[PDB]
Amino acid sequence: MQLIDIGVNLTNSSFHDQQAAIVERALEAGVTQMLLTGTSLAVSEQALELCQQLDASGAHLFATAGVHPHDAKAWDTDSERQLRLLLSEPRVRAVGECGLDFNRDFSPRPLQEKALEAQLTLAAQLRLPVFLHERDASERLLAILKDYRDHLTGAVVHCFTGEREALFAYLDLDLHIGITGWICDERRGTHLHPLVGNIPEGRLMLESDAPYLLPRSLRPKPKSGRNEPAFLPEVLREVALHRGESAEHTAAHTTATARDFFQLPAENHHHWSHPQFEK
Ligand SMILES: [Zn+2]
Repeated sequence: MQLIDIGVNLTNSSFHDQQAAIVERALEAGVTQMLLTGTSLAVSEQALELCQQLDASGAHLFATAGVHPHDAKAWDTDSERQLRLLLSEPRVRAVGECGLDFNRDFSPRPLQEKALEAQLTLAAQLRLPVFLHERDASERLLAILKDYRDHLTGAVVHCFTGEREALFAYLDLDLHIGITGWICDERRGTHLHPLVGNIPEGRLMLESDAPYLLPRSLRPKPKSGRNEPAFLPEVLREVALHRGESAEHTAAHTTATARDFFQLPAENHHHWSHPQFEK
């Protein structure tokens, strides 16, 4: 039962340089490949450097490069050029995380749109798929994508949390959908239960978004409250259940989808990497 975690924020400070153990626990749990998410030029560089530092063969760790809407305001005159270079690294497999977040509004909206469009333009010219974030902005995101979609090899709406109409609109644009532990959240994720089954096989992928979105049904829960990619099987369990399919079958098809979407290569216990009650 191999799984692929399409979005790990493995450079996060909150991991306090314990990425090696985190990766070891993931592999041991059968999460055999992971996409390390870039959220700014600096964090995209660090994500790539982590792939290089931890995984010399290029079998397990890959990166995305992009600028997140929270950080769109840092998009500047040298951004396009630096990102184009980073994207041409072979371990870098997608453009993103990029998109729109009108809930937080941590960058002005026009600056968000500007950064998004420049990244979609790069994705189109470089023939790389897009890793999208959207929150309270489905209407703007759909309008923007309309002019790009025909020119993209593909795009995923990562960590989809919205309602039926938004889902079907994304599906109608032929977008992939990524599902996280938000689905295990009894307070805000139950509305996904009737929806996950509408995502065709071949368009559904899974992701932890670690350290965020620790599945609320997990046990034992880490005292830190940090999510990690080894907890992805709890997401698989819940997604399989509401799709009415075996865990083995959901695992198989999401993994095949992710391999294709990111162009990943085919397949082929330690005590130090399982500290108990870690800070
Ligand atoms: Zn996101």
